[PDB]
Amino acid sequence: RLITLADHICQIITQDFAR
Amino acid sequence: RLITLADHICQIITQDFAR
Amino acid sequence: TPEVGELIEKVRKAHQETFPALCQLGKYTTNNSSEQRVSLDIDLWDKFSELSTKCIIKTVEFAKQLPGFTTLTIADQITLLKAACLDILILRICTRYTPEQDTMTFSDGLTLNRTQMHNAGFGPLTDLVFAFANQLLPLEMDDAETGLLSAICLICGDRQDLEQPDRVDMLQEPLLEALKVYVRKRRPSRPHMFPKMLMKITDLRSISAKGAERVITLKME
Amino acid sequence: TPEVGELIEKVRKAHQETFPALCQLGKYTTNNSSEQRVSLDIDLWDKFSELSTKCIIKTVEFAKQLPGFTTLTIADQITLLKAACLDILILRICTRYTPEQDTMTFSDGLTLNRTQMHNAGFGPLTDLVFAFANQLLPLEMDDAETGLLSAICLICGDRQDLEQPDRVDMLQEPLLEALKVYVRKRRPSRPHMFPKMLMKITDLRSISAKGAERVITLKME
Ligand SMILES: CC1(C)CC=C(C#Cc2ccccc2)c2cc(/C=C/c3ccc(C(=O)O)cc3)ccc21
Ligand SMILES: CC1(C)CC=C(C#Cc2ccccc2)c2cc(/C=C/c3ccc(C(=O)O)cc3)ccc21
Repeated sequence: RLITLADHICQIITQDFAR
Repeated sequence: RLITLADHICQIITQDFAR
Repeated sequence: TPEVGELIEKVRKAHQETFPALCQLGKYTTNNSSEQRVSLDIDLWDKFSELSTKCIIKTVEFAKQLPGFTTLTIADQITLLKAACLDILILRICTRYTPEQDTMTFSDGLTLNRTQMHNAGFGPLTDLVFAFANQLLPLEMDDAETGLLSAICLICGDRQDLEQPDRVDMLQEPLLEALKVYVRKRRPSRPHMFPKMLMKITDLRSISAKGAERVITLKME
Repeated sequence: TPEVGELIEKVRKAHQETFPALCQLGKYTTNNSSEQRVSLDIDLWDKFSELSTKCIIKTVEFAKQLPGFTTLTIADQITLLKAACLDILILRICTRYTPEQDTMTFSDGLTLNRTQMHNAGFGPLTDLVFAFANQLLPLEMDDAETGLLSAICLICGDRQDLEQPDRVDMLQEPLLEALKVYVRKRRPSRPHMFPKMLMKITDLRSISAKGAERVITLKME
């Protein structure tokens, strides 16, 4: 699958803050 | 790991004839 | 002609039993890595690697079914297969080209567009392979002709390092006669079809010569 | 200075507990994909992705340990971390550069040369990152300075889309004084070291701006 590195980083961070 | 396509092809064929 | 009929039948069957027809497959697609060309997609390359490996084994199996092939030394059999296998892979995938969708279909039904084929492993050779696929279309080749052309490409007495190059030449002669007669009978209206088909091996070689030299990445393995 | 002393302590500790020192690690090497530069090695990319993801999580952890960071809205916390994470990843890996072997070391000890770093995921930015690593060496930065620099990069009130930019500016102020005082007290003979350290954030930005827009390949889960 393809993703920009910026969007991937954003996903990792957002998921980490998820409750 | 890196390998030329030719060497990989040779490996697949040689192993298939193994007995 | 009966000896020729027998040979065509054997070669058609050899091809058919080692390579499903597009109509025999359940075509399925994917949205994975369709957006743009990239150097490699790891999911598509994993699948492409797996499928190519299987097709190499099926091409080996195809060779074993050709009359006389297994009477050659194992060394000569490996030598012939090393030299022609990629050329046969290229022809095989190109016979599963669908012009309306600009796709190729693998032997499990996996159907990928041009960008996906690029990202699966065609890379800088994508447009060259697709040009070849498109150039095959006017030939309207059937299974017997694809199988015979494959056999002719493989059973080549001019390969480097053959122990018994004379015996290889002997096996090729009837395949050439077989294709010539079959093509003539099939389309008596189109007399240059035989040499046109044969010359496609040159085009396969232009591609495979570039492909063979490519440094690829694999799991260790 | 008592409150400045305790801020430096909190930031040094935050860095150390989220980023092992090179001397604290068991360095180990591999012969995998060292022969030449290629577009990607799948095994090295797998490890590199895994280690990079872990380091992003460790950098989030680092941020949470910075005084006042968790008092910002979750929106602003994520906004700052999105903007600075890659910059901090670049600084982090460059602090594990060993000039004598031209290697970088990840947080599990994995130690890769320049060609391996290229094939692991640096790609066309490899020489840029390595130049930056080399330009760091004359600075002789310690944990406190690396951590304060990371903190200054992260806690930036000029990031677009912040809900409370004033509050972010408020948090940055003491970190700047902290670094200024610390650098001055650490090497009084070298008065331009403070601005030279700060300006490395610009170099980080040149690399991260290019890196962030790269289309990468990942497994479909
Ligand atoms: C020369 C080029 C562009 C470069 C590289 C290739 C490769 C490779 C590889 C990678 C890993 C292991 C072995 C080989 C490659 C492969 C093929 C045809 C493949 C094939 C796959 C599946 C089926 C099937 O399922 O019916 C039929 C044909 C055509 C052109 C290439
Ligand atoms: C900008 C560039 C060249 C392009 C792309 C990158 C990437 C990536 C990615 C891939 C998958 C998931 C998330 C991010 C990337 C990463 C880093 C630093 C990485 C890092 C790894 C481990 C540790 C550790 O273990 O201590 C420390 C630092 C530097 C430059 C890049």
